Amino acid sequence: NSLRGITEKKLEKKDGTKYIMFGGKGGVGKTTMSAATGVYLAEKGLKVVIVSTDPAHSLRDIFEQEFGHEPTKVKGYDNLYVVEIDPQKAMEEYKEKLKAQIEENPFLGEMLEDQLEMAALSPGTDESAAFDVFLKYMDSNEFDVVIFDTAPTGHTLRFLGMPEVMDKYMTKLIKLRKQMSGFMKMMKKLLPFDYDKMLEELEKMKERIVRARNILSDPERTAFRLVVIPEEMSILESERAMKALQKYGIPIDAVIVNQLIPEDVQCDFCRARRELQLKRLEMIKEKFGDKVIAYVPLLRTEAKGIETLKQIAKILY
Amino acid sequence: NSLRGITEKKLEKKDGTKYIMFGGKGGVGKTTMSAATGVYLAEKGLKVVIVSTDPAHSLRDIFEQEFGHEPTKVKGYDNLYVVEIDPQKAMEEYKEKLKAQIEENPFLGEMLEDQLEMAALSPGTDESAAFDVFLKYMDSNEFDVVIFDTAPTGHTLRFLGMPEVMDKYMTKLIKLRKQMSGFMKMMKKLLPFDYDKMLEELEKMKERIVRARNILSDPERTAFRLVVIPEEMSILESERAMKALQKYGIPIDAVIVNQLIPEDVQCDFCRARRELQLKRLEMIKEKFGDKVIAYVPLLRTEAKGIETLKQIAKILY
Amino acid sequence: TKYIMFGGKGGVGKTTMSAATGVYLAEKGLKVVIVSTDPAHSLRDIFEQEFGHEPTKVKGYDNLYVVEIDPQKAMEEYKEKLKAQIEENPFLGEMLEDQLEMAALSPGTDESAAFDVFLKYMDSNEFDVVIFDTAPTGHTLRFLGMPEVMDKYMTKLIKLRKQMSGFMKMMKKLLPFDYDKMLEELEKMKERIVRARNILSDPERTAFRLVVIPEEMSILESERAMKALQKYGIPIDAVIVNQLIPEDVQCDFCRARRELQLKRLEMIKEKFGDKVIAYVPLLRTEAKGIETLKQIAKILY
Amino acid sequence: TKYIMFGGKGGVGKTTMSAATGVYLAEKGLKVVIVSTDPAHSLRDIFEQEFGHEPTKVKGYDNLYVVEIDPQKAMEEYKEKLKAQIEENPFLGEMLEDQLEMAALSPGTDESAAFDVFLKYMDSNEFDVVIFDTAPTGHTLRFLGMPEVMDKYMTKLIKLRKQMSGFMKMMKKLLPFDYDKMLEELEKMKERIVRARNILSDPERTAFRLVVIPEEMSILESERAMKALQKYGIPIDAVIVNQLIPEDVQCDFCRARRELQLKRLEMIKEKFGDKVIAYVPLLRTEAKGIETLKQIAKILY
Ligand SMILES: Nc1ncnc2c1ncn2[C@@H]1O[C@H](COP(=O)(O)OP(=O)(O)O)[C@@H](O)[C@H]1O
Ligand SMILES: Nc1ncnc2c1ncn2[C@@H]1O[C@H](COP(=O)(O)OP(=O)(O)O)[C@@H](O)[C@H]1O
Ligand SMILES: Nc1ncnc2c1ncn2[C@@H]1O[C@H](COP(=O)(O)OP(=O)(O)O)[C@@H](O)[C@H]1O
Ligand SMILES: Nc1ncnc2c1ncn2[C@@H]1O[C@H](COP(=O)(O)OP(=O)(O)O)[C@@H](O)[C@H]1O
Ligand SMILES: [Mg+2]
Ligand SMILES: [Mg+2]
Ligand SMILES: [Mg+2]
Ligand SMILES: [Mg+2]
Ligand SMILES: [Zn+2]
Ligand SMILES: [Zn+2]
Repeated sequence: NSLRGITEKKLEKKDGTKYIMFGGKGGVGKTTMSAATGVYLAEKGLKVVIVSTDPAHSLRDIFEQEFGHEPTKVKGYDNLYVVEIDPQKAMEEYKEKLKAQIEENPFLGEMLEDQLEMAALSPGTDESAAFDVFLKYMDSNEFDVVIFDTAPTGHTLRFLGMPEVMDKYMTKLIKLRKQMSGFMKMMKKLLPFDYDKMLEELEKMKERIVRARNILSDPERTAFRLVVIPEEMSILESERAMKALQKYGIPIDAVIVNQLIPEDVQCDFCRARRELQLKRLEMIKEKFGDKVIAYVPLLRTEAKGIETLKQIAKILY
Repeated sequence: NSLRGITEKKLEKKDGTKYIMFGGKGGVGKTTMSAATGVYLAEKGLKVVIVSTDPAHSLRDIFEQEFGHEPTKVKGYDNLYVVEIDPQKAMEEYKEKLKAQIEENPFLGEMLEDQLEMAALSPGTDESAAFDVFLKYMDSNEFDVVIFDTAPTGHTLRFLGMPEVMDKYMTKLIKLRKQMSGFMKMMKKLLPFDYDKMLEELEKMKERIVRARNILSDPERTAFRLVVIPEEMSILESERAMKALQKYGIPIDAVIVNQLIPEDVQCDFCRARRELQLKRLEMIKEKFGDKVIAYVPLLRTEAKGIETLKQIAKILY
Repeated sequence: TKYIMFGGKGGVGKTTMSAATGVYLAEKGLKVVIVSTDPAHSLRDIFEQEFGHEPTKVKGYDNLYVVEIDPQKAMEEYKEKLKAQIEENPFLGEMLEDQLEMAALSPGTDESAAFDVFLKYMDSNEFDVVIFDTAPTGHTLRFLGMPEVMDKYMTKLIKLRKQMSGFMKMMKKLLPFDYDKMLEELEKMKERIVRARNILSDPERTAFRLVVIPEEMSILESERAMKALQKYGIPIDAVIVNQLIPEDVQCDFCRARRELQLKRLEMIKEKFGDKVIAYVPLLRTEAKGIETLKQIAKILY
Repeated sequence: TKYIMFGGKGGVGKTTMSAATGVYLAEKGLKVVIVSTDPAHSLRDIFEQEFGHEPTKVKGYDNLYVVEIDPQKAMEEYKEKLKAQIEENPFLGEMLEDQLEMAALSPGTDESAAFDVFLKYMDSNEFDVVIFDTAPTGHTLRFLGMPEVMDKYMTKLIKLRKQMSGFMKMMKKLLPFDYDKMLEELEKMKERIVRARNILSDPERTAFRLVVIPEEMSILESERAMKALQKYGIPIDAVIVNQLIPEDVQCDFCRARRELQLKRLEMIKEKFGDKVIAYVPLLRTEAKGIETLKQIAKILY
């Protein structure tokens, strides 16, 4: 319940799309918290999207409904949407589209299609298509609140520090073009017989990233939430990640301790395990104590159905 | 204990480096199983490396010792090594090295350094440096067994399907060079006054990936292990991943069910939870039944110290 | 602006006829320029006055100008500016300068700078009449047939850009992270050459004059050249027979030579008979001074 | 292989002297070629026989060959091959062909193809003596000063490649996933031009001959050209005064003209006096037939 108030406060200011994003180690339940917050926010009439760059398609399993690239309404909710990212499917569509253009020339076309196939099969495309859709929804509106289940770290978010580098490189390209512009004219006269485009795209990207950065670094719009478990791994990790997000100047309004073993436990096993969870809980209330901390228990049931989802919802709110 | 025999069998054939790689959902304990298998294999005199593309640096937390990029001996073991990947640190080193070269020219150098800064800050570099080191150790020897804690999926391993695409594109480039080679000569005569390199690098990469693919698709060298939990998420996920690895023709010798609640449990909580874990266990013995299945319990202690590590070791062996 | 241009074999006196026509047109108040792509700088010898690249008034004439082309000088002149502008990168400036020197020393630059100034004055006004002493042939003027080739190649580049434009964006989103310029320059050149071609193919604006000698070489040559100029659709209003031995001659030598010149004159009045033929004699004096120039002027007019 | 090359103003008879020297050298058993970059195809008119690009025997001489340069033809010839080879991509072939036509029509191709065949025969053997009727000047021959510029630019490219080589690999590992060729061609050209320059600057191999007329134009011109050739360190073994009016002349016309020719002859024996001067008269007949050719031959030898 401890989180509700903070959320409510976040919603009002800076009218427009509000962003919420959960982060934490693998497991640890951030996809879970995302789905739950989506359901809760969708309970009040609100138009909320949950975007997921998960290739494992976790939201498919949690919701039990398949989701395409385009936003899909979920579970009879008129107002709740989820965006699943498949770079491969997209890629097939782009291939159809390209093939359509290349009819006049097969050789040019088979070549370009090959280059694309290689591009898609390259190691960067997951994270970079993730990037593309992220920017698409940072620039977007028509969604009252956006929940990123893309799992952020300072290291995944390192692209936020680019615009300055882009500035330096751009001024370099401008100096260069000024030096060159004279020479190429004399070559164009003595022996007759791209930059503006590179600068266009560079500047465009610079502005997109700068906007996104300004939105993310601003509360009243974006809320970063850490989710953790009472175990040293997730605690230390999320601490470091918190420090990197700090380096990007990002607000973290809340930490969520998850899968807590309930206070009623009897057999020695869960006795020991909960002793440990209490030690780690003191560790958490030490390191993360300056932040709002929420607690969710370890459910008797596995957390799957919308019922368990609404349950967790009320547990956080 | 059920896994030991299979491992032993894997070690003997195809003398050279033997590869073992664990995969599964976030959490689920694959870094854990990796560390444990590393310890176990290091117990018999064997030279074993555990490489981790984890930016969260899990092995630092589990072992409690810091690891650099170059292989580092761990915990008094003369024979046990772990490789942690930091792309950023590397990047700083590359920057020092570049700056050293650019002294004659600052403008060229500041530009190139800018391009690199942008490269490193780009969304692909984590996964692609992961790729680079992966290939480095596929091509490598002097390590008796290599354990990849890089978390593989069919989708991360999609780069294995490239060599054919590279073949098509290469033959395209050859046809092209044959068509061009005539023309450029007449231009070189009528109006006086890269390919071999592109083909060199393309072919080189093609052979590296082909070698790696052939090694990974071959038992007696590489063993892919899935680790799962008695929960629908990890089960379905690891099933799909198993199918993609199947598409790349990869052997999966073993599935490891982890964090099992021990058979002695009393209070109703763990009663319900273990009932569920049994249902999911039947689900597992159904889907994954054609594979060797190993069981590890949920430890009273959090799994951190080398003692818990050796414990889990004997539990699997 | 009216354009007059003389052509013919080496020697044969087209630089001479150019100078003379310049003087004659400058006699009536008219502003006339004689541009010369001669690296030989023949106009320097004929006029006796030195001429720079920029149009220079000649021989006390307020209205008569001539332009001499030196490519080397222009190159070197630009180099200084280049130095001033690219200080950093310092290495780049030296490379670019090297490319420039390599360019200037290349075999194309004479003819192509000739081309550049030609187009400069085809596009120009403020000169009532322009006289080109650049020596035209159909082969020198072959650049006039370009604009159609430029069209084909341009449409090729457009089809190409339309084919590429889709691919590049998709590549960009899959892997984040010149044509318009090439087409700009190509189209600009196409329009300059089309304009020039249209002016040159049009009388009331441009007059092409052939100059010849009563010898088979120049006759046959200028005939072929006439046929190429024909292929570009160019008017040739006049043929000028030059260095004719005057009708008063006595010793057997010039008797024989003038007999030959008469045979070749019938050859000329045969081949070139369909156009105006003018006759200039072989002057007792070498043709140098402005006096001989005005003399030849009145001889043609 | 020995090289002989004539130079001088338009007219002035260097094509003539070339043909004559060719005949004379072909009289003694010798294998001699006369190559001509004349688009005017003067040798076609002088010899009366047509000549293709490949060396053609002339006038029943087993040993006398001449090479006429037509660039257009060569281009067109290659186009067919290009078509046969690039079928797919079909679009590419049309673009490349367009670039080819655009190249051939460009103002540089005459002089630069002249250059190409020049280097072809400088590198060549199997011809005992080669006579270049391409009309040399220091300005035409300015390409000889390149190899040093090529050196500077090459070392620039090497420093550059060393600076880049480190960066590119690191970029490659950070983001997976021409010079040697440029240096190959640059160095090759540098060696060809250096060889040619060394041969041309060396007597016992190459003889540069200037031809002039007793008129201030050709005299001053060929003097300056002589000074440029001097700047490239070239031997000029002989000056040939041509079209001299014979000493038997009577009527006042040729009296005056030959007076002038004598003044200019003293000018020549002044400026060019330090080198061998040869004299050829103005022939009663136009110089065309092989008979007049052999005549001039004996006149020079
Ligand atoms: N409060 C909870 N009670 C019980 N199980 C939970 C709870 N929160 C999360 N889980 C379980 O933890 C597992 C990992 O959570 P998930 O959000 O899918 O991982 P990730 O955060 O890495 O995407 C899921 O199988 C989920 O069912
Ligand atoms: N047998 C086990 N008993 C108790 N805890 C375990 C066991 N195996 C794994 N864990 C815990 O599960 C968490 C996730 O495991 P880890 O391997 O770090 O995740 P990943 O596989 O995603 O790298 C770790 O904190 C680890 O301590
Ligand atoms: N009508 C003429 N009478 C006498 N000499 C002439 C006459 N026309 C030209 N010449 C001479 O012929 C030579 C070459 O003429 P020029 O016009 O310089 O050649 P080009 O036309 O090739 O430039 C000059 O020395 C000039 O003095
Ligand atoms: N010695 C000579 N006697 C008579 N006519 C000559 C003599 N030398 C050259 N000519 C004539 O002068 C004209 C031009 O000479 P040519 O050699 O063709 O010029 P270029 O040397 O510029 O090619 C030709 O028509 C030729 O007949
Ligand atoms: Mg998730
Ligand atoms: Mg891990
Ligand atoms: Mg002239
Ligand atoms: Mg000639
Ligand atoms: Zn219990
Ligand atoms: Zn007489």
